[PDB]
Amino acid sequence: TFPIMSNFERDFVIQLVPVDTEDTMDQVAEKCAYHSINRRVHPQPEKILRVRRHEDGTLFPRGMIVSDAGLRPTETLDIIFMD
Amino acid sequence: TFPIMSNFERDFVIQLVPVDTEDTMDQVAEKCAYHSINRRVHPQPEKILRVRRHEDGTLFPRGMIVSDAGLRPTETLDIIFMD
Amino acid sequence: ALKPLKTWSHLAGNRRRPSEYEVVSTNLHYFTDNPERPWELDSNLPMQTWYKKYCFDSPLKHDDWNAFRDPDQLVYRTYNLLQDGQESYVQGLFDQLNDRGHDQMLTREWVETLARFYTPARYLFHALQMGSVYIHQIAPASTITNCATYETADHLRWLTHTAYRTRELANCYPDVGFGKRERDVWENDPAWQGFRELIEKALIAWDWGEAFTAINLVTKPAVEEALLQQLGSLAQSEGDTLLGLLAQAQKRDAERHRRWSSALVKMALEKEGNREVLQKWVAKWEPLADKAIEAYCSALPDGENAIVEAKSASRYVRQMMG
Amino acid sequence: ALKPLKTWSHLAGNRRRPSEYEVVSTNLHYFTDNPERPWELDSNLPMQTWYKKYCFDSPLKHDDWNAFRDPDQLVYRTYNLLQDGQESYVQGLFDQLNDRGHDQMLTREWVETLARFYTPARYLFHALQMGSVYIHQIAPASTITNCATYETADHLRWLTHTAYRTRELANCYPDVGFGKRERDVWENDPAWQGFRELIEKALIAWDWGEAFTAINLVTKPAVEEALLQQLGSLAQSEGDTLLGLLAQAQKRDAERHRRWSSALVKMALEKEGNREVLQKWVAKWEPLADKAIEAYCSALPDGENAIVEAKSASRYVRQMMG
Amino acid sequence: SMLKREDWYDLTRTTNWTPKYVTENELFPEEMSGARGISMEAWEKYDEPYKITYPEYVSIQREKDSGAYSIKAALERDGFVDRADPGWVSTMQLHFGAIALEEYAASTAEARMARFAKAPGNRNMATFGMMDENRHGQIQLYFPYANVKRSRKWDWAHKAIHTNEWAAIAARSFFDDMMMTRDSVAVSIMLTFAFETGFSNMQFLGLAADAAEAGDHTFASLISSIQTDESRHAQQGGPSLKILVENGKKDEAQQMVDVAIWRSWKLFSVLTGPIMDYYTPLESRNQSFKEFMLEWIVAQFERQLLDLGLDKPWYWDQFMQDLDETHHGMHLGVWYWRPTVWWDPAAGVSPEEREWLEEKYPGWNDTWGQCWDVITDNLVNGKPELTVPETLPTICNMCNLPIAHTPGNKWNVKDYQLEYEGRLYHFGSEADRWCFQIDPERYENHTNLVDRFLKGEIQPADLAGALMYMSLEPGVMGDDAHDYEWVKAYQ
Amino acid sequence: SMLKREDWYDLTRTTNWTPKYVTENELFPEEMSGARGISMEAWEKYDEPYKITYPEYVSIQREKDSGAYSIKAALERDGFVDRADPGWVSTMQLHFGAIALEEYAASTAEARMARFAKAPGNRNMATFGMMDENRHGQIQLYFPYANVKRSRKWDWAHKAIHTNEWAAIAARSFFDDMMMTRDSVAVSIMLTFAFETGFSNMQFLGLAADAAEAGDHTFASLISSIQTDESRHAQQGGPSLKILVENGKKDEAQQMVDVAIWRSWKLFSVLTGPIMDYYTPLESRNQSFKEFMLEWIVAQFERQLLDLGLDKPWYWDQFMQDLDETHHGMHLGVWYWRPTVWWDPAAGVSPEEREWLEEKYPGWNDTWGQCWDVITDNLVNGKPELTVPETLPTICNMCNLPIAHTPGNKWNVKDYQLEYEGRLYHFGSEADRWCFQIDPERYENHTNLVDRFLKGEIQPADLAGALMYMSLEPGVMGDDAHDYEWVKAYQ
Ligand SMILES: [Fe+3]
Ligand SMILES: [Fe+3]
Ligand SMILES: [Fe+3]
Ligand SMILES: [Fe+3]
Repeated sequence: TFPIMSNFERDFVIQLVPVDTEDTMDQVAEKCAYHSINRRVHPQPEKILRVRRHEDGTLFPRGMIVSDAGLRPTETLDIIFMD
Repeated sequence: TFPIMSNFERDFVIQLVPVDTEDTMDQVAEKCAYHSINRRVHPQPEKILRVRRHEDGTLFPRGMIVSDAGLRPTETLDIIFMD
Repeated sequence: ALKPLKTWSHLAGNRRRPSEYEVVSTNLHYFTDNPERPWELDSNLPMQTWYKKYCFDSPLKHDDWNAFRDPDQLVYRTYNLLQDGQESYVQGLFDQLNDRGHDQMLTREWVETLARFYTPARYLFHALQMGSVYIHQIAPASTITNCATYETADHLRWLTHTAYRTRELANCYPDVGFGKRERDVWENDPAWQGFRELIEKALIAWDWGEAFTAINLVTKPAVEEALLQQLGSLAQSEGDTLLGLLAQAQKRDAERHRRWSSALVKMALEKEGNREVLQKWVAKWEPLADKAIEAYCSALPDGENAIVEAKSASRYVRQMMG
Repeated sequence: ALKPLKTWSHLAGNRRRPSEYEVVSTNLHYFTDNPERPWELDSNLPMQTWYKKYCFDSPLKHDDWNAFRDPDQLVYRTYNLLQDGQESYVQGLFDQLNDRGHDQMLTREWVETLARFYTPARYLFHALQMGSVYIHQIAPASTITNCATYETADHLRWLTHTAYRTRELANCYPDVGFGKRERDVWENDPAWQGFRELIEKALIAWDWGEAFTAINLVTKPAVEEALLQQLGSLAQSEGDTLLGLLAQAQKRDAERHRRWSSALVKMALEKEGNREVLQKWVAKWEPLADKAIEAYCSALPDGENAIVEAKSASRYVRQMMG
Repeated sequence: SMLKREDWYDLTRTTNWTPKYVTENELFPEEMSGARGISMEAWEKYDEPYKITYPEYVSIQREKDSGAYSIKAALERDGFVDRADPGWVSTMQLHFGAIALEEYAASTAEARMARFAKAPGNRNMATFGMMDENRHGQIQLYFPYANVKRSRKWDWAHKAIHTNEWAAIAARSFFDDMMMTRDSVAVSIMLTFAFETGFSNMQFLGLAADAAEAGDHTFASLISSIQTDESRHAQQGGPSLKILVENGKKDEAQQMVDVAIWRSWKLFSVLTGPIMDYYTPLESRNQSFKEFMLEWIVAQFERQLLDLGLDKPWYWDQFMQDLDETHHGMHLGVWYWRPTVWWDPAAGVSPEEREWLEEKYPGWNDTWGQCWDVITDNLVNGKPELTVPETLPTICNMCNLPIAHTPGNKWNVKDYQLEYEGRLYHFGSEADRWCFQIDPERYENHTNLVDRFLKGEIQPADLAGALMYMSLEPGVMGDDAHDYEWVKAYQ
Repeated sequence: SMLKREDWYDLTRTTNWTPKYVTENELFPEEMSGARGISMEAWEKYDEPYKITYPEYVSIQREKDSGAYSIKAALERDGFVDRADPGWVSTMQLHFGAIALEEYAASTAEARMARFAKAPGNRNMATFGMMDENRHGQIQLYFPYANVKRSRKWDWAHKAIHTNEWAAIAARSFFDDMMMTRDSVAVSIMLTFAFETGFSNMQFLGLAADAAEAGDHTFASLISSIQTDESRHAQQGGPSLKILVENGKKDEAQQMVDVAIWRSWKLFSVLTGPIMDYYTPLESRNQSFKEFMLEWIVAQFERQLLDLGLDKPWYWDQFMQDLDETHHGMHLGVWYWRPTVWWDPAAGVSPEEREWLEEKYPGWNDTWGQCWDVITDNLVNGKPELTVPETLPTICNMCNLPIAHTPGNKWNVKDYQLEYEGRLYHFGSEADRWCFQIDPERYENHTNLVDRFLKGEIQPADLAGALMYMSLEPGVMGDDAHDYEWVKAYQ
């Protein structure tokens, strides 16, 4: 288990979202969407959720997992819509 | 010309009504009705307006005139409905 | 169709924008609308006659008395503010000087001077109360009446201090007779008969113009100079610092009365013959005033002087008016 | 679902139906919720330390200080009513005694006694103001703080009379140096160094328990007995009836301070060892107090006595508390 | 320290002395004192139940005004008057015009006792009484003054008593008879016992409530504030009746109370009656004018009189009876003669109100309800002119109010005429005429409005001339308060 | 006679002396005085523009309370609170809980200057300042006390600052930083110049107006009364900035003003912003929170700083920019996290309000409007649960408020993270982080709510536990003010 700050796209506030060190970026975005999609942000089917480190903008591969991303506990991540 | 106090039947207040010393009771009642009928009292066709002295109740004949009634200036008269 | 006005219609069109004083004290009396029948009843009732004669027929005349204005522009709301403060000062003195034992420090002589010269004043004072309250009900204008109102309250006030201080003194010297012996002193003591006559007589001068002069122009100045001024300074020098301060506190009220009494006279002089009317009245009562000051002050130590100062001080009150 | 309460929740369940005093003065301080981190910031800020040490670690202990209640149950609304009246009394004295020329009646000797013993008190008084205002900000309960609040206002008040009367005196005796020479007198006159040391030192006793004792239990009683009591009676006998009354007017405030200071001590004695804590502090400062009374009163005529009465009168203040 | 009021109070009223440089009668003229053969010693038994001293007064009253004036300032800009029910605005405009100067006039009435009463307690209480009415005169002028820019009608708060508008005359008729032309002892009975303790006291309580209910706090504060002063001076009459009964004159006392109560009731049935049952919104009435009178006014009079050792007036049963009729007539009269008053009369006869009226007064629709029916048709049928008058009503010579009573199925309108010294008088009731007869010299040559019209004293001698004679002009002449809104329900 | 204040005032503040039995530094500890190397003589140039003396004070303030307390009593029974707009009731409940004790706390802040300021003028003015906040603490407790029987939420007027409810923490965070943990000179700048003269002063004026407009005169009176006192003590900062600039420290001064203004603005954008643009009825808004800020707050800061010889803060343009975003976010945050506050947030996003918002803020519907769209559908479609949260927002470490900004088409939400000594910090803006960096020792080990949640300090470690940790329970936990009434317009 590992905490991160979710800054979902089109949403208005960054939120606390607990993820797992084993989760792939895809799964991290899954956990973040739960707190934004259908709450403050409309779903976008023909789109894909990617995870980038908020501070520098590094874009993580969909398949990469939390352990391998070198994240600081509580690190803020952008969850943006891509193709 | 001579003033009298009109206390019309079914009405709620006695009023000042100037009549003429030559007027017959019928005409006195005419002048009184003007200030009561169609104002606060409904007309009564199948009826006749008679004039009686309010103090003692003396009933004057329809044909008698003001001069002959021995009225005090300002004397109060009842204008009642009769047959 | 009459459109709304900027102020009351009787004040409409002066245009220094009326004051609260004016808004609430002007042109209020209505018995002066029909001098023939002042009250809404039979014109021969005794009250109709009394007014036809004592207000309307007064030789002291003016085309429009409602023009009068109290120089202090007093109103009920501001009278109580003014006096509530002054009472705080005074109740203060009473409370604290007492805590200090002030009354115990007075000599036996002075205590007796108080039973003789101070305390019986509850009568003379109440008499003034009565006097100023008669002026109130016979004056020809609500603004004159009002000055009389507050002045009557002031009198009841002086009467109240005296009543208060009399009980305080009685508790401290239970054998002197305080509170119990004043009526006899007021009624039999030579030093008092001067004032008692002046007031008993002045109290039946029903003409408003004369009542005003008899009471506010002659009697009061003399009572004020004899009982407040003279007795006060004496008290001060005799170690009675309370009566000295108290008397001074009341002199403030006396001065406000003089202030409006003057304004009235100033106004009355705007018209021929009034000064003469006012002087014949004063000429009539002045004699009874000197008699009061002589009977009272001569009995005080340093008599002849008190008599000379009170005499010219009270005269000075009228001299400065003309 | 929590249903509405009859009063504040912290007062809920006593059931003499709280009073306005209680409704507006109890359990208000919040820095006492986390003794580890009193303020919502880094726990190591100097202000955190200052409170952890001077309020929390004070040897004067009680399980729940919020229980404290001002015997006079003062509130801002009623403080101003009380004092507005008292100021009316006092501004009254000032105004009228002046009208009377009171200051002109004082002798040359007494005028000099005032420049020496009276007027420089603006410093000692302001110092107390500062002193009581420190207690306010370090005490462990809003109700204790409040007593300190009104007492600080009282001090500024005494300072204000003095400032006022200093200018009045200066206008009457422009050559004495009034208003211009007090700092030197406060700073160099032997009669003052006693008090100046006591206060300058007491002013750095930061522990709330000690500040309270140093200022309210030792210093004030001594300042009050030397400057209000002693100088007052002297003034009275020297013909300065104003300072005599003024000093008395202020003694009223001193008494209200003693009243709550006692209530606090009564409360503090509800627990073991505090009386001993309080006595070691008094034992420490009493010596500096006697030094102040000796330096001041000995310079007054009839010195040795003033020293003996002020000494036992101020002691009596604490003796009656235990 | 201070003394306990208990300790020195008496000395403040130990002020009587034996005059000698003038006689007692000279000092206390009977026509002004009314000592009635009772002695100073006897009158010195006078002990006011509610005691107060000067300091307590200036202090307490200072606070009373602070509150009232503070409230007024705070709600001033809110301009509530502009969105208040028109029946309410009317109510106020009526209140100030008929009361402000008469309040001020009471100051003199109190002065009468302050100088001429022989009971020293009465003299001081009257001095505070004097002060009280001064407040009432002023504050009740000051307050309406805030609306002079809104309608000339507000100017009548000052102007009214200075005119010959029929209502003002009825007012002066009452006040001059009760407090301005009576001896001291008399004033204390007829004014403070009968009128103030008897009517205005309880009334003001309700008026303050009514105001509150209308969302008019400035006025609610004003009234209930004034009201708290009523107590301190309304007492004065009681101790006076006591001394009179305990000495010879129980009859003299009774007689004044009798007159004072009737005359009060009459004024009350045109100034208060019509307002409760018709100007106040139906949804804001917790009781009928009759219920009010029965609960709050009548019961208390009986307890009062019983305790004083007096009897109920000879007209008492008629009085209770008349609680069902009189004000309805006074209201119909005033509304019908709409343009002759300075405020807008609220018809108050819509379907719902008419139900209420029928409930509070069984038989109302069959009697009073009928006149209104006729008035309504004419309005429905576009004949407004038949709803205003073309002649004057018959004014009673005692209360100077129109002579009216039950119309409809139980028509029972009477006139208690009286020929006296070659002149015929008209009275609105048995009691009104009796007030004249027990003391004719007091009212003999007074002339009511009809009298003046009939004497040529009003010129031109027509309605236009009468309006001008009463200082009424378009702008202040009254019309239907809700502007006939209540009509469109009948269509 | 009396002297002219002009004549003796100075003597009341001629109270400095050269200590000798203790050293100056001992008497005036730097950590408490902040004299900053500037001398007593230098500090004695301090001259308060608005002067007042003790007598004038007890007298004037006595009258102020008479009025306020009088008004409250008069309108008490009217129970206006029971029929007032729910958005208004909310507004008040918010006001008292976040201000009453902090008002009282300011009394101590003022005490800091009263004892430790070296400028004698400052010491006395602070003593009256001390008294003023005492009034504000008390009167602002006394007033809400009248409603404790109506809802437990009113109990928070006292309870709030004693809890760890997120809003209370943000409040203490601000007040403790600005006035409770600063040296005397500092307090006068950050508290009285920056905060009081800068924000609360003009604000209270509007709040008093708002109240008036809502028909709440008790509260309108209360506020504007309190407001009149602000002047007398808010001045204190000006003369202090002057002395600092005229001596070496212009930078030190500038820096405090910079911090004090930003931190004030942030607190202001969640406590005032949301209320004007969303709780106040649309028909009762004469300007947007932005318009208010621009006209009444910003302009004045520039004149102020310009006259003091200071500069506009480095963040000024960002600040003006943020007037278009920040409070919308704070409002959406608070509403969405509805149950975590003690009052009922007014959604305020109905068709008409949304038009207004779009007019006062071009682009609102495309950004902020979208989140609300989604919130509305779910409500229309019976999915309320998707409108409350299941997690905590990211709290800024400086202002202890959620980190939010523009959503929708112009999504621009950022987090100014900062790693400091092995711990990662989150800041809601450039300035908030800079406040931390120019003085890290001041905020370093403080922990915001998320920090405590993540540290296990909240147990159970779930939403229920967080609510309990913040003393919230059903009854005071907030929900939609108009009870979703605004929903049925979308159906
Ligand atoms: Fe009255
Ligand atoms: Fe009255
Ligand atoms: Fe404040
Ligand atoms: Fe403030």
